[PDB]
Amino acid sequence: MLLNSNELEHIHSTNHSVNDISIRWGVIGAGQKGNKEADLFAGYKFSNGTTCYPTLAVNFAESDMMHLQNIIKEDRIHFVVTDLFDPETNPNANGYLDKLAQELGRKFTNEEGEVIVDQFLICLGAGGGVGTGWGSLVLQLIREQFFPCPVSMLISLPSGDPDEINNALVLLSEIDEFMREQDRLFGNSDIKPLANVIVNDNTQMQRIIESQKGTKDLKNRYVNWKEVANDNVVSTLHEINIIPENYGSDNVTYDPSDLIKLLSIPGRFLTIGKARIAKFDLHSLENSIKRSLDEGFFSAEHQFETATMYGGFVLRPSNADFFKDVNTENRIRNTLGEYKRLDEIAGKFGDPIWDNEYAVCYTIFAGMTMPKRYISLAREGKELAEKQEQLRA
Ligand SMILES: Nc1nc2c(ncn2[C@@H]2O[C@H](COP(=O)(O)OP(=O)(O)OP(O)(O)=S)[C@@H](O)[C@H]2O)c(=O)[nH]1
Repeated sequence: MLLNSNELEHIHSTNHSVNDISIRWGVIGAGQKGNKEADLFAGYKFSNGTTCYPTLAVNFAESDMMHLQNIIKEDRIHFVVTDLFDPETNPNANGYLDKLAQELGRKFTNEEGEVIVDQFLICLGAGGGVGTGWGSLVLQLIREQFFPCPVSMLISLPSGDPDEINNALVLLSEIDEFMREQDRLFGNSDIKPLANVIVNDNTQMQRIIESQKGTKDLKNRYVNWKEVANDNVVSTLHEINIIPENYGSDNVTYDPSDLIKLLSIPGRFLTIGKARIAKFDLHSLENSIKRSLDEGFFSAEHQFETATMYGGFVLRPSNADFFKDVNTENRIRNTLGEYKRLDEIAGKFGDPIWDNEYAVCYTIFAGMTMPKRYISLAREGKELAEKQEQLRA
């Protein structure tokens, strides 16, 4: 099975009853980046050997997905992107539609036509052609009530390319508009057709990866940082899914129902901060949580102040005085409070226990408005395009 992180290693190593998750994701990747992500999700298995998430990958040609390793060929669906399905500016548009519907219907339904997932997790890299194109397509499909369940979009943001930036800003703007209409029409407590959008910033993940690993001068120079980024992003998502359902606490227990609400009710931008805490002291704890939020894999200058829900849990060792001290609890609370006053929004923070000697703090903020990365990207995009036009001879 896939053991994408030290935490997944420790879990399946000390827990042989990991046979269910909090929410049954139906994973669908689109474009190279998306496919790579979905291929990792397809690699996860329960203690009993069965597969965790049914997944499909999408792209234009068979060639694009030739190197997938966990998604069998049958599930590798092949067919700008918006034109094809557009019942007009592309003949037999319904053809592609019916095919998408059939493939989705055959992979996410049992024998009697019943959906076997709770929510669709669509992964894609913004900035590319098929990627952003699919993202934009997903929005129109949701507006057309295409999906039988809510959809969660996991999106990476580009950099270094003005053309990719512009494509990503167009999508984000379309996402934000969709969210505005959905937020006005649905009650703050109803399940939303667009559950959430989780953004990843390539520039941010690259810096994190290239700063670490290389305490000398040999950065290996051959390791694709993106592969490392994908592992970190996907294992975090998988981990937050299995923890609530497989781990409990003797104090504040976080349940799958809490996770489900957090992921489906807010309906806007959501982020995650995973902080491993081996050093059991207040300053190290605060510092690790803050780094995970402001300089972690899911950081994108989020508008934490606009969050409407939060959640999370510190998976801590049994019989560890540090994580049974009021000063610790107060530090965690006080630390999250610097991002968004918890007393003002729904949500809870649990402290599940696992059979290991270090703790991991998973902090989640949901229902936020446009990540400010939209702004820094629009600025960087303008600069690149300028130095581009400039210098030119
Ligand atoms: N985080 C992450 N980003 C990736 C990965 N592969 C590509 N990217 C980034 O994602 C963006 C789009 O990637 P890609 O998936 O190639 O787009 P696409 O539309 O599917 O490809 P095309 O149609 O332009 S060739 C680019 O900005 C690229 O730098 C990956 O495995 N992880």
